[PDB]
Order: sequence, then C-alpha cells, then structure tokens
Amino acid sequence: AMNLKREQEFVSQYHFDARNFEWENENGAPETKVDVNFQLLQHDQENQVTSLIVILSFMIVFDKFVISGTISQVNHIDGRIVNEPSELNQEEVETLARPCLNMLNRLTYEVTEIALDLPGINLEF
Amino acid sequence: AMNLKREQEFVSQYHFDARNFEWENENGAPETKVDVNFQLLQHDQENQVTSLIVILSFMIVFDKFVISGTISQVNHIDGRIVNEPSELNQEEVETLARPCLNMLNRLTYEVTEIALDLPGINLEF
Repeated sequence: AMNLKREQEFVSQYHFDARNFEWENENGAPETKVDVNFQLLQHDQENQVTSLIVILSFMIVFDKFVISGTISQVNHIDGRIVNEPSELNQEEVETLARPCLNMLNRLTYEVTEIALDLPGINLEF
Repeated sequence: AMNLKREQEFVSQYHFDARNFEWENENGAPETKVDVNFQLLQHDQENQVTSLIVILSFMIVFDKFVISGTISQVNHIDGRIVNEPSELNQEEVETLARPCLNMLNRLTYEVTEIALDLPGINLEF
C-alpha cells in the first residue's frame, strides 16, 4: 500500500462545450485524450517524503459536445524519494490519480444529466 | 399569460475556471455580467407566431473561480408578431428566459458542490 497524504483535490478548469461543426469542418474534429502528469514540489530527505502535484488533464469528445479541463491534487508520498515521476508504475499512477479521476467522473455525470436532460454519463475512469 | 411553445433548452458553453491571480494582476479582475438577448428566426404572418432564440450569456465572478458560458432556447410566441425583441418588457423577458435561467442555477449548484466540496451555491436567478 502506498503511504499517501493527500491535500484537497482542485478543479482548475472544467469546460462543457457544444461541438461547432462549422469550425470542425475547417479545422478537423477534436480527439479524446486523457493524461496524468506530475510536478515535483519537494524532496524532504530527513523524513523521506516526496511532495508532488498530480495533474489530470482531459479532452473527452462525445457526439454533440466536448468535456475538457484540468483537475489536480497535491500528494505526499511518505517513505519514498521519487527523483523522476516517470519511475512510478501504472498501479501507482492510478492510485495517485484516483481522487482526481473520481472528481472528473462526478462532474461529468452531473453536468451531462443536467445539460442534456438524460441520465448522466458515467465515464467509469 | 404569454402563449409560448418552447423547444429544448441547449447549453452551448458552460465553463468553470479557477481564477488566475497572476493573470489578473496584469489584466484586471473579471466582472460579473449576465445578459439575455434574442435572435429572430421567423415571423409566421398567417398564424401570427414569432420564433426566436432566447440566449442567456453569463460571466459570474466568485472569490476563487468564475462561471461563464451561454445557454439558449428556441421559443415561439403564439399570437404576436414581435418585430424588434427590444419591445418585450421585463416580465416578458424573464418569462422567455426562465428555462435558461433555471439551467444556469442547476448547473452552477451541482458543479460548485462537487468542485468545492461544500454545499452547492444557489444563484437564485
């Protein structure tokens, strides 16, 4: 089990936009892309803690609309010095991103239910 | 009572953005502005119906974030030719905009509850 201390997850940007098919005719249709990246904040050598920001950025393309933005969370990994965030494995990355991914799922469910007047879309990320 | 036939309300854009105080230091803080405008679609002379689009555009500034976008609804005013939408009075304009305003209130309540982890903000528009 990762020994994580987590700060409050933070929405920097959450955008719902209807697709503009006139614009896409000229410029091409947007593509879905979802990415998790990491910013180092601090290595505490004495206590062996790495503080970083987990950053979830997304553009998710539906038939009629696009969901896009960035959600992030400061995480402290207790008991490990992670020099380069690329050394974290897939399971570690998912664990680190889990609160952000949940935020994305819950905003998307509520916004799509309300905006479309249909049962909410569950991304299940 | 207005004799309205309404089509489904439509979200063109609904954006939540954290304020960028570095950007605002250079560029000035955003200001709240909410506006209702009208696009004529058709005057049906025989049936005496004016079809228009009611367009609610908004930028709403909170301490830490901004809500902005556009929500619209095609309305048909049955029994009246409205040559120039500026001839509608305040009560008529509110009635025409009511579904859009409700959409704005409900998206804002849910998005703020989820994103901020606090009771939803009720705009009460």
